[PDB]
Amino acid sequence: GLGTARLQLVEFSAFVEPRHLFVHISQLESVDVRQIYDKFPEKKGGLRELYDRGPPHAFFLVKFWADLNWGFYGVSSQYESLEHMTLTCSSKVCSFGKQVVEKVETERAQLEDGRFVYRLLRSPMCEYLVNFLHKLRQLPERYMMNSVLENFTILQVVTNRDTQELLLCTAYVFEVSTSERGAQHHIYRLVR
Ligand SMILES: CCCCCCCCCCCCCC(=O)O
Repeated sequence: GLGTARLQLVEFSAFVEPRHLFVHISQLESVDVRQIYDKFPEKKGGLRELYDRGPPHAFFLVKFWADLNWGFYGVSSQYESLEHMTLTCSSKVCSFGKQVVEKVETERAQLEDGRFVYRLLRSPMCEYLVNFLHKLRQLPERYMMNSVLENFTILQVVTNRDTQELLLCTAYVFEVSTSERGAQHHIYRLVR
């Protein structure tokens, strides 16, 4: 699914524990990266610029329909591969196409059941987002939450620390769901 031969996403979740899950991927249609250029900055570490440098098959889009219907605020991600690597993981939160947060983290492979796992677990969600979410959930209507969320996106770049090569670049876009329907996601490939 979300993956190359070199690196695959296995789980991604953002949550609040008193455990509520805003989003959750547990583990394909195309989309033209040009469609979403204005949703991320034009600067260095910009989506157009990244996609230029390649490689094209490393770039994905997740659309999330999140659950704001509910503390410790955390982000748990887990990747896997067959090669032993050290990862640089860069998450950039963007608001109206401006980068407002960059979080840079590192994770060395751990051997388990004959593959290498990379566990970035219960990382504390930055306070920009915790505050943002507290506000967002005050809103009286879903359609108002989606309006606000049309201007909010996240870009995650995962690179081989030692070689500097891109392994994965994921663009995330957001709406809210009803609690009836629950959290949902749709993974796409980015093409050009
Ligand atoms: C609108 C619902 C958004 C909730 C999900 C959060 C998105 C994933 C977290 C991005 C990476 C963490 C960034 C950081 O807090 O430093």
